[PDB]
Amino acid sequence: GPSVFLFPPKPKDTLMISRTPEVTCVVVDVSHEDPEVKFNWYVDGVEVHNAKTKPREEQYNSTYRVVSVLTVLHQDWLNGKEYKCKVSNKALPAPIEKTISKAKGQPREPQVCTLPPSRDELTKNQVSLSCAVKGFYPSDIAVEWESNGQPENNYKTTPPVLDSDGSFFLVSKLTVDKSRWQQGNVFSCSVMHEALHNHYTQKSLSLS
Amino acid sequence: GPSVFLFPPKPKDTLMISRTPEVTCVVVDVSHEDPEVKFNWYVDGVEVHNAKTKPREEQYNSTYRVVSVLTVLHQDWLNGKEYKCKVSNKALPAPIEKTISKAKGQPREPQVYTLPPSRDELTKNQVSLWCLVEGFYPSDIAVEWESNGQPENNYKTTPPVLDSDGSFFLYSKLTVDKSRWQQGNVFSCSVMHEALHNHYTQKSLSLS
Ligand SMILES: *[C@@H]1O[C@H](CO[C@@H]2O[C@@H](C)[C@@H](O)[C@@H](O)[C@@H]2O)[C@@H](O[C@@H]2O[C@H](CO)[C@@H](O[C@@H]3O[C@H](CO[C@H]4O[C@H](CO)[C@@H](O)[C@H](O)[C@@H]4O[C@@H]4O[C@H](CO)[C@@H](O[C@@H]5O[C@H](CO)[C@H](O)[C@H](O)[C@H]5O)[C@H](O)[C@H]4NC(C)=O)[C@@H](O)[C@H](O[C@H]4O[C@H](CO)[C@@H](O)[C@H](O)[C@@H]4O)[C@@H]3O)[C@H](O)[C@H]2NC(C)=O)[C@H](O)[C@H]1NC(C)=O
Ligand SMILES: *[C@@H]1O[C@H](CO[C@@H]2O[C@@H](C)[C@@H](O)[C@@H](O)[C@@H]2O)[C@@H](O[C@@H]2O[C@H](CO)[C@@H](O[C@@H]3O[C@H](CO[C@H]4O[C@H](CO)[C@@H](O)[C@H](O)[C@@H]4O[C@@H]4O[C@H](CO)[C@@H](O[C@@H]5O[C@H](CO)[C@H](O)[C@H](O)[C@H]5O)[C@H](O)[C@H]4NC(C)=O)[C@@H](O)[C@H](O[C@H]4O[C@H](CO)[C@@H](O)[C@H](O)[C@@H]4O)[C@@H]3O)[C@H](O)[C@H]2NC(C)=O)[C@H](O)[C@H]1NC(C)=O
Repeated sequence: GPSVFLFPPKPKDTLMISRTPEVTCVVVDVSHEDPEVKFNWYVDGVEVHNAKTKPREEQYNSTYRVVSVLTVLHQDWLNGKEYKCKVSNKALPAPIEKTISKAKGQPREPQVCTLPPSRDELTKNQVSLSCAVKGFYPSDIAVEWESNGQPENNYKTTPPVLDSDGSFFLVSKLTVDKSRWQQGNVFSCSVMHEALHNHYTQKSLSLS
Repeated sequence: GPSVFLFPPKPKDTLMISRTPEVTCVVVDVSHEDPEVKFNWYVDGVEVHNAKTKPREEQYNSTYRVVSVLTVLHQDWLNGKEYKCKVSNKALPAPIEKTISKAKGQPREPQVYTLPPSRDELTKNQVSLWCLVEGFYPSDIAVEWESNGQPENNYKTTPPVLDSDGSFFLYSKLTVDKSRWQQGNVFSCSVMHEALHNHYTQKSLSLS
């Protein structure tokens, strides 16, 4: 029988009005037999009609894969609406239903703090700048660095970590050339989270 | 039939000579029809005979659980020797063999940096002290906080994060009363890792 995998939007997509959050319903192991696949979509049990389904695509294992994509309204996802994908196929005993929704829990607003390099590390070639984000809930969050109007990619961010008070924290470490910090370039940590005003805050850091 | 799980020593136990590192071989789903389990232990393929096996213990699913514990020599573990557990049971077609050893790879020394709280934060009643540990390999590590020789264990530490040069980093966040910080008490981050001199370093942090 076919199997169904239901995927959520990316957090950043739900937090920025100009992005396009989508829920993706993927069906695999569709037979030659019985290649017809029907999608029904429901939001809080109410059927919706505007999903965009793709033609089936045969895989190297001689089975078909078919994807239906539902664009969601940012505020619907953030308000906890439940998205159900129902998949019908003649080779199935009964239609398969999957339902997905945003992580639950009372939201808590992240506090964001930039931390300059240790004075030990000024003799290293590069320095590490630190963006600590603490006290947030739920754990879905996006953290990004930039400078002079361009993204700075040479960073890594820890997973969210459950703190003692039940909130999450993480740290993002941006590595830059020392000269470039000496220089006095300003670096900025952008944080996107449902519990922030405008779902966005930025903190900047430069040599003092 | 039964399942076997093989667990390494704690990092701290392998790194401090006074402590006692053990490898633990756990057998679950030992049924009453076949309750007798044989453990054969090997170090680099050579059988050793000093493991201690402890009385089988009856779980709430009525099945059993038998545990053998092998004491390891610190330098054997650190030099990459392989520890093999072989579990023999009547119910089992052939004995199950599990092998474990230290995480492989060329060691790299942790760089340890303490970062004071952000000024932003001085308005709460608690402050966050950070201990940034970067550039280390393998990921086995222990990170602890103390003040005046005593454990401060009101802290949380991120998991190791694979960094863009293939080494690891993490942060440990210690939360303390603002008063303790304001009054100048000294706090210390201690790190234990195989690539450190004496497997140990400490870095302290205080207000001017
Ligand atoms: C026949 O072949 C098919 C097709 O496979 C391909 O072709 C074959 C011939 C080989 O060449 C394969 O190597 C090829 O890939 C096989 O189909 C596979 O079946 C698996 C089940 O049997 C299924 O496993 C499940 O995978 C889930 C994760 O899927 C993610 O991540 C993987 C990488 O790990 C990636 O390959 C998948 O495509 C999928 O990727 C995500 O897709 C979603 C939807 O597009 C993305 O979300 C969207 O992203 C956009 C932006 O891009 C936007 O934000 C939207 O808002 C958002 O919705 C998402 O970004 C992608 N992520 C990544 C990282 O890429 C697992 O979660 C799942 O686990 C669950 O179930 C397990 C049991 O099955 C449990 O153990 C577990 O606990 C979980 O509950 C499964 O592991 C494969 O995904 C599926 N492959 C594809 C391509 O569909 C088929 O199996 C095979 N049949 C036979 C008989 O051999
Ligand atoms: C009947 O019941 C038993 C017992 O069930 C428990 O008790 C009952 C009363 C209920 O409460 C249950 O809910 C309880 O679980 C069932 O036994 C279980 O079988 C599972 C297999 O089906 C097995 O899953 C595997 O777990 C591995 C990790 O186990 C860790 O962590 C869990 C907690 O997350 C813990 O339950 C285990 O005890 C074990 O804990 C470690 O123990 C070692 C050994 O002592 C510790 O290491 C030693 O510690 C000492 C100090 O204590 C000292 O430091 C030594 O130096 C050191 O050696 C270690 O500290 C403990 N770690 C932690 C984190 O606690 C997984 O890794 C494994 O995954 C692997 O396989 C997967 C696929 O199978 C893969 O995804 C993956 O990649 C891995 O390869 C499995 O998931 C359960 O552990 C096991 N539970 C116990 C207690 O043994 C039994 O199955 C059930 N029967 C039936 C029919 O259901």
